[PDB]
Amino acid sequence: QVPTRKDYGSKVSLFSHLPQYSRQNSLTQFMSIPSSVIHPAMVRLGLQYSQGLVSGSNARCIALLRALQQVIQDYTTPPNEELSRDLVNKLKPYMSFLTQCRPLSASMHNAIKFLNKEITSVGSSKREEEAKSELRAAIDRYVQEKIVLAAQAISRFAYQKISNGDVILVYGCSSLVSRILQEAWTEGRRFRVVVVDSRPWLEGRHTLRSLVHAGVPASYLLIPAASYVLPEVSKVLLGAHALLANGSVMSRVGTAQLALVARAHNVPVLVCCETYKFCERVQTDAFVSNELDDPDDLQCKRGEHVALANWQNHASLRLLNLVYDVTPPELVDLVITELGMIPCSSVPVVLRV
Amino acid sequence: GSELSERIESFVETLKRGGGPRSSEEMARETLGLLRQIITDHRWSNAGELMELIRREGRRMTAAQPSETTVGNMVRRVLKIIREEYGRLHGNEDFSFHYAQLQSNIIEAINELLVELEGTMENIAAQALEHIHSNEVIMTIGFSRTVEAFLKEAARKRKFHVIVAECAPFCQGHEMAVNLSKAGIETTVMTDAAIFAVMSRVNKVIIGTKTILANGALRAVTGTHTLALAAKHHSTPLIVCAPMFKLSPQFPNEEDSFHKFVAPEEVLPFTEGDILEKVSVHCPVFDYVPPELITLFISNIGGNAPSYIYRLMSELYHPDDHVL
Amino acid sequence: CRFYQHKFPEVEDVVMVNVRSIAEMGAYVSLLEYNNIEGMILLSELSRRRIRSINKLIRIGRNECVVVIRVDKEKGYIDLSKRRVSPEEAIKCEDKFTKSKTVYSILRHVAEVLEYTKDEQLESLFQRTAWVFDDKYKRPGYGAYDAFKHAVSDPSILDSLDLNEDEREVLINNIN
Amino acid sequence: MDDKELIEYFKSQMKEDPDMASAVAAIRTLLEFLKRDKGETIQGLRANLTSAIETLCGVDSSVAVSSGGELFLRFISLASLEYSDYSKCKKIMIERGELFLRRISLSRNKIADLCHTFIKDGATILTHAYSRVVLRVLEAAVAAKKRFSVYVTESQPDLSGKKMAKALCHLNVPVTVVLDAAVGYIMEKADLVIVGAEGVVENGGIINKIGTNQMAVCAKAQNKPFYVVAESFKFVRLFPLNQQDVPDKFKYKADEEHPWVDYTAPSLITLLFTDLGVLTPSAVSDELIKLYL
Repeated sequence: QVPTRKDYGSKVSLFSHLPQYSRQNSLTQFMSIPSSVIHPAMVRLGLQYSQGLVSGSNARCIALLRALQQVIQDYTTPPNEELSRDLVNKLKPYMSFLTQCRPLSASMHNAIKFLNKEITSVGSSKREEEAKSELRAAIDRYVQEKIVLAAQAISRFAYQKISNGDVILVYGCSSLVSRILQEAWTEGRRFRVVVVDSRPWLEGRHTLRSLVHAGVPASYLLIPAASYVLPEVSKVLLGAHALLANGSVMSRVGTAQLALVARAHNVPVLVCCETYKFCERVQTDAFVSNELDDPDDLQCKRGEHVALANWQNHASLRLLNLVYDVTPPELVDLVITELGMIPCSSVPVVLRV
Repeated sequence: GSELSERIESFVETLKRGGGPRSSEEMARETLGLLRQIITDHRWSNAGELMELIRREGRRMTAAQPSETTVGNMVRRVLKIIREEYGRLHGNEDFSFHYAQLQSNIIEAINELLVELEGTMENIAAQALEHIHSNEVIMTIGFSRTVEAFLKEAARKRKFHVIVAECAPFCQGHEMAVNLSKAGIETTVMTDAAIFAVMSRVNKVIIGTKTILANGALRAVTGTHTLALAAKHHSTPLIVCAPMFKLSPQFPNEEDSFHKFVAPEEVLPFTEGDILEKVSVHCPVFDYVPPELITLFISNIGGNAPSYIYRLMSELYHPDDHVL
Repeated sequence: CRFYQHKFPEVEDVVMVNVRSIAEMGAYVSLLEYNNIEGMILLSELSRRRIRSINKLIRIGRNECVVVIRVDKEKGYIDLSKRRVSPEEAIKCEDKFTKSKTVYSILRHVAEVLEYTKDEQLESLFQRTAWVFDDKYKRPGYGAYDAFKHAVSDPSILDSLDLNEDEREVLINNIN
Repeated sequence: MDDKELIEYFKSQMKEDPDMASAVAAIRTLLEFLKRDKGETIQGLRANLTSAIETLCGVDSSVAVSSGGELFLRFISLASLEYSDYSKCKKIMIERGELFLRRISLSRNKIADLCHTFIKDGATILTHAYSRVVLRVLEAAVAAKKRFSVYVTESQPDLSGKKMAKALCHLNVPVTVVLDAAVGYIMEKADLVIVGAEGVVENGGIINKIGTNQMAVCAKAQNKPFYVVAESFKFVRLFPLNQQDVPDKFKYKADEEHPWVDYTAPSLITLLFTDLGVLTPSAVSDELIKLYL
């Protein structure tokens, strides 16, 4: 049986439920090397999740699906045990292990839901090799349609709004917005950008590079200075690590703050996402379900001393760095998806099919 | 058999006099049991004649107590069941194309609906744990047995303060808070004259509701409008813990006697004296929460924004049954 | 030029196509066999699942075969359909399309190998080739097909084109 | 039909019948053009319908005309026509078209009979500009034996407020013109605001006459409900985000500046009144994805 990754520090009072994991104690410490109880692709995936090597939502989903493809490839079957139920029976443990390494984000929820629905719905009347190859082809069809073609459809939808001269704003290493801006600057629309970034994971530098390598004008500034640049900003183009069942866009921990300061400066705030991330649950406030990273990465090297150098000793100092944050559906003015430029509050009525 | 006649008449009499039975789910279950009785003890062979029959009782009921939307929309839903099964079997005119097969199917569908209707508290209760993150201060109001079940289920794995206003016309918040504290929730009774002073210190506002209209706007036990208006001034997220049958398809100002005025004796008891000659005392029991203060209905299917509620009409009630 | 011997496709004849744009009335499809036949395949009633078509561009670009129904050479429009076509017709159209693509690639190699840089030159070359080929048996575009089939003995008995010598060598080197 | 007697058919359909809406006029013209086309090819006719939409919207570029054109264009073909001779399938086209025209014709009375149950008597309807939909809902409100005051604006370009005032006092309803600039003043004493919307963009907002947005925001401030009446030949797939994004083909309807329409958000709107029913302004989008399918 796979162990339980032990927490690190003391979760803040309002987080007696969200675990606080560190990076140093990778769960692999208590597992064999010729990985026996689980499949080696699964432990490799969990281990490059833990060390924080696979960041974005689409990237996490793609890597997870490659892992599942591997698992299916080396799947075999116990005698007189139908593959239909048994594959899910053996895929739940790897999902719990990944949840231990780093809690399954929304994209992974949707992906594993799709794959489990597909496994349960393939008839027991198939040969091993044929069922496996069909499963792999279906996973590949998923990756092509839900997340690769969706990027093209979303770029074609978004290009009809990005006027000339307007300084679109972004946030964080969001694969879809970088793709949109590349594909809409290699079209002709001359604009600018103003990236907004957020410690402790300066995940803004990714989109900053991936943009300036493509000739786009840019500008970089940390998230607390947002309320400074917004007088000039003429759109906003956030990301979404989910869309909950009521339009409230879950994201990195700065998106709600940006949407709020944006509406307060009165600039349109058009989050763009793909139809697969739209989840089924719904949450209103930013605390019922989140993620808490290794807080020890907050400590910033100022002067000669990291100001939070020792952190555990002060029993009245408790750290947190939320990873997820919910912007409400009254600050969103657009949700661009392949199924249309749907508006904010009417995501569940129209994307639950 | 005239037994159905006497049963229906006793029912509407109880509805006019005083709530029977008390629990809203129990009234919906009773309405459905009666409606099933109609589909086993009357003369019909068509579907159109049965729709006229059901409308001929539903008009009487929804005009008995204009604030009993439970029985009204339950009749609407059995009408939708008739429409659906007749259309799927035979098929805009309804003809007596076929017979008892239809009635057996109707009884089966009503049994399924009634089974979904009797196990809804437990659904929302299992849906609680995801919402009540520990160390909240959940502000309810009044006494809504769904909200009490919700909270004393969620507090079996977490801990959170629970403010509870009491409805001042006649205090039932007291009994809710007593039932809560008998489960150890650290609750705080108070009169709802102080919904705005003790709101800044509230995290999430969990209110029941008597009836959800088709704007999302609801009709809930009084003083909940001002609670919602405060909890939107302080932009806390509302949670309207209402099962799916507390859902009438009317529209806000498409109903007269929206409220339900009760004997002004409770507001200014008769013992008062002479000054009861020149004072018009009003005791509105139900108040009209507009739909833009609410955030998240918690129905037996899951959470839903108000802007999804209209779709539920299109999936529960026929568009030509919004007049019963 | 054209894949089939005809200069314009004929009525009630299955072909293959690649879609170009979905819209209100129907889905345009570019049959790449008779000079880009832009036929707007009919949208059905339940085929109007474009309501929630997951990434509609998933179908905007592909290769699907349809059968012509009504055609007019006044606006150059060739209405197609894909409703009541049988899998025998489907596989036959696929085999005809494979042979036609082979013949078209051979003809294009002949054109780009014969200094036929002018479009009319490729037109005349491919038309002469396809005429002399598929007119000797009244078979639809089976010149290169029969050539590559009987290429174990003699694939160039229809070599009455007394112009280029690289055509014969290319045919015998590719079919071998 | 060489697009010259077509535009004249349209203009004569307008001049002859002055009351009927613009979009329904354009759709009647397009259906007449469907019949008298002299072409037996379907994809050669879809392009014909598009060219016809263009030559209509060229002269009277109201959002209604283009909205109705696309709606027509799409609704004439639903079932598998299975083009055989392009004549019987064209008969299916034509019957669906005449059915569509039936629905477009009765939509207005549907709106009235569904909406005038919201003007609680002894209130003060405030309206912006002349639009037969609000006029008919008031007509079949005072026909239901009610009474209410109605303030009407001016809408300075073409003072359709005065015309509405005339045709509304023609019914013994107390009417009042009031400076459009003063929409902020009398907004204190108007228990609700009714405006007929000549365009319903996807998110729920409306593209209406110039004075609509300021009225919507004033009536949102003082918490007066902003009821909008607009029907199913006016659903537009557009989606602006600021009054600069409503396309220039609509903002002037002709070819120191001043437009002739403007956008109103789906938050400032209380309830849309469509022939599909009464819609929380977030229902416009699902109904548009649905209606359009």
